[PDB]
Amino acid sequence: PVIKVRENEPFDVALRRFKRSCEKAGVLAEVRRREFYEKPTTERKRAKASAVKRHAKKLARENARRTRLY
Amino acid sequence: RKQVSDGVAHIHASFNNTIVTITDRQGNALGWATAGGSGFRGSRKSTPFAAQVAAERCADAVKEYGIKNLEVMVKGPGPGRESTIRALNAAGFRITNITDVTPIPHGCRPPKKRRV
Amino acid sequence: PRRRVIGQRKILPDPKFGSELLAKFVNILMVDGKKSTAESIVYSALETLAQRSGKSELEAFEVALENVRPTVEVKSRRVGGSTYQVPVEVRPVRRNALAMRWIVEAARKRGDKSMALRLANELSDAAENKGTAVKKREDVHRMAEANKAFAHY
Amino acid sequence: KFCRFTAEGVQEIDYKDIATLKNYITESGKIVPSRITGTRAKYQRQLARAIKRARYLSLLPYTDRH
RNA sequence: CUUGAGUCUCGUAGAGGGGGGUAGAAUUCCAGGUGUAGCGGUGAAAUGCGUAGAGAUCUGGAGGAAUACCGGUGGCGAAGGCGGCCCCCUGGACGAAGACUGACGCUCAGGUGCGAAAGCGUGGGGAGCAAACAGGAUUAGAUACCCUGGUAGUCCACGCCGUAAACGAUGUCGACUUGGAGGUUGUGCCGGCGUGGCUUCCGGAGCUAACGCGUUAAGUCGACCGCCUGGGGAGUACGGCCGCAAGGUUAAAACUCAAAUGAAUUGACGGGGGCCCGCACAAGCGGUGGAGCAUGUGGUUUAAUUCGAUGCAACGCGA
Ligand SMILES: [Mg+2]
Ligand SMILES: [Mg+2]
Ligand SMILES: [Mg+2]
Ligand SMILES: [Mg+2]
Ligand SMILES: [Mg+2]
Ligand SMILES: [Mg+2]
Ligand SMILES: [Mg+2]
Ligand SMILES: [Mg+2]
Ligand SMILES: [Mg+2]
Ligand SMILES: [Mg+2]
Ligand SMILES: [Mg+2]
Ligand SMILES: [Mg+2]
Ligand SMILES: [Mg+2]
Ligand SMILES: [Mg+2]
Ligand SMILES: [Mg+2]
Ligand SMILES: [Mg+2]
Ligand SMILES: [Mg+2]
Ligand SMILES: [Mg+2]
Ligand SMILES: [Mg+2]
Repeated sequence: PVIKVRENEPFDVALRRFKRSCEKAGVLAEVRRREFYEKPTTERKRAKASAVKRHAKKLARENARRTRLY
Repeated sequence: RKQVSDGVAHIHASFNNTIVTITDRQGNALGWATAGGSGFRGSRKSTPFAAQVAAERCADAVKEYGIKNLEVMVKGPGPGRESTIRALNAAGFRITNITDVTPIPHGCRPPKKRRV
Repeated sequence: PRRRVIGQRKILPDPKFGSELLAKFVNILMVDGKKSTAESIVYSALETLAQRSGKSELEAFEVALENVRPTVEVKSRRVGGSTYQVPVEVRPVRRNALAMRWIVEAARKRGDKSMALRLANELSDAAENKGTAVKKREDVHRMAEANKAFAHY
Repeated sequence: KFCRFTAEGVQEIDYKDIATLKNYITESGKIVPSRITGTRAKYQRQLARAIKRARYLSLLPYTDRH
C-alpha cells in the first residue's frame, strides 16, 4: 500500500487515499488474523459457518421480497 | 548538528504502544519518541491521542537537523497509525509519501489464543 | 429520564436589576424556601462587591463568574471494570449553573462572620483568581486534561 | 465478470505473458480473486500457477516491499 | 449370449502418493552502524528486558519451520488425510467413438494391510510454538484462566503403537420412485439445445417418535456382513493374544436401582441477543448512619414483663 502524494494535493485526501489502499489490501485484518494461532479444526468450523450464514441471508432476502409487512 | 532536510518517519503502532522514529533516507535514526515516554501509562498509552503527543515530541526532537520533507512508513495495527501521521503534518513537515510496511508472513506458528 | 419530555421552566427576573442570571443565583443560594432571606444576602453582597471593585453591580458579578465558569468536565464511564473519566464539553447553561454553585459552596465553607460578607469576599477573590471557587475550576480543568486521551466512547 | 480466457479461447495462460498477468494482480502484487475479475474456475487455477511461476523468475513481484 | 464385470485405443481435471531440488515473506539469533530512555505486557499491574545502550531503524550473515494472496458448502483420496514452485517415479477417476473377453459378479467371519494426534525406540535437527516446570499476578484459596520465560514434544530417517466426537454419530453392492436452484469437470450439436461423472442447498410423495431424510434417502426392494437387547457396576475385573512401555483387544459376574433415555411442548432462568419502561441509574437537593430524647422491635430480666406482625411486603405495625 504505497501512496505517493501528488502535486497540489491536500494532505487529508492523500491520507484518505492511504486509508483506502490499506483497507483494500486488507492488511489490518490480516494482522489481526495472525496474532493468535487458529486450529485447522476451527478455521474450518468458521469457514463453514461463514458459508452457511452467507447462504441463509441470500434465501432470506429472496423470500422477504415475496412478502408484505403491512 | 548536520542538516539533512529529507528524513523518513517510522511509526511503530502496536496494540500497546506507539513508537515514532525519524531516520534519514539511509536509515540512521535522528531522534525518536514513544507514547509511553510522553507521560502516558497503561490505558492512556494505547490511545490515538498518546500517539499524537509522541509524534510531536519526535518532531521536536529532530528540529536541529532542519528536516523539510518526510517519508512516512507505518507499521503495525495500532490505534496510533492515523493520528500520528496527522501530527507530523501539523508540526510542519511535508509528507512526500505514506506506505504501510506491516510485516506479513507468507511462517512461524503464532501464540495460542487467550481464554479470557 | 428515558422519555425526554422535559421542557424548560419559567423563572422571574431579579427585582432590583432585572437580571435573569442573578435570579438563578438567588435560587441556588436559597435555603428551605426562604427566598427573601437569600435576596437580601445577595443584594448586600453585591453592594459590597460593586463598591469594592468600583465597576458596577451586575457586570462586576459577571467578572466573578467569567473566572469560575468551567469549559470541560469528566463524566464517569466504566469499560473494562475500570472506570474511565471521559472529558466532555459543557453546554452554556450548565457552565453558569456550575460556577454559581461552586461560588456558593466555597462561600459557605468560609470563616467570615456574615454570609453576605462571606459571599462578597468569595466573589472578590473569584474575580482575581484567588478563591476556592476558582480552585475547584482549576481541578476540573486538570482532571479533564489528564483524560484528554479519552475523548471518545 | 466475463472471463476473458474463455472469450479469447486460451489453452494455457503462459506465465511468460507478463502483459496479461499484470491485469490479475493488485497494486501490492497479490492475485485478484476470480470472484472480482469473473474468471472461470478452470482458468483461475492456471492463472495462479502462471503468476507464481513468473514470480519465481522475477518477471513479477511477490510483494510491493521487496 | 451380451446388458453386469473387465481389457485396449485418444484426451481431461485434480493439495492422490513417494523421492529430490529450489524461491519469497516473516520470526528468532549473531556481528556492526545511527541513536537514547525506556521497552514489553495487562482489565490494571508485576515478573522480565534496558544506560554493560535496550526498544526503534538500517546493513551483512546463520538457521529452522510453515507456504499470505489464489482459496471457493472448490478439488483429489478407501478411510486417516492431501495446499508455494520445478523435476523424477507412481495410483486412481472420468469422458468420446469403437473393438475385444464373455456374467467371468456382489458380499465377506477368520486373515492381511492402511490408519489423525499424542506417545514410545534409535540417530539427527531445533527458528516459532509449547505439556512439565519457574516466577508475576488474580483470588478466600486460584496446583487454573491472564503475564513473563521455558524443557520434552512439535520437524527429519527408520521402527513400534493401533487409538479419536477415526462422525454423515448413517456398512457394502445393485435396481426403482415428482421437482427447483447452484458449483465443478468432460463431451456432442447449432450465446442457445442436449448428454455424462462428482458435488452443495431447498423441497414433493413416502418414511420417521419427533427432529428431520427426501433420486447422494432415513422412500420402495434384493444380496451379504457387522452389531444391539434397561441403567449403574463396566468396556471394568480375571484369563488369552498383541505391545518396549504406555496400553490395546476379546470380555464377565456379584451387587444395586426402578427407572436411565430420545424428541418435541409450556414455563422459568442465563455472568445469551434485541427493543422498551420506572427517582433504576445519571444530573441535583435534603436526609439516615455519629449526639440527646420519643417510639417500636429483638435480647435479657422479671412473679408477670399478655398475645399477635417479624426479608422487600415485621419493627410510630394490630394499638
Ligand atoms: Mg501475547
Ligand atoms: Mg486401467
Ligand atoms: Mg474382519
Ligand atoms: Mg506423531
Ligand atoms: Mg521421538
Ligand atoms: Mg532423539
Ligand atoms: Mg504460557
Ligand atoms: Mg476426521
Ligand atoms: Mg466430519
Ligand atoms: Mg460407532
Ligand atoms: Mg431435504
Ligand atoms: Mg481393558
Ligand atoms: Mg487383558
Ligand atoms: Mg444519583
Ligand atoms: Mg441516631
Ligand atoms: Mg410469632
Ligand atoms: Mg411483642
Ligand atoms: Mg405485605
Ligand atoms: Mg409508618
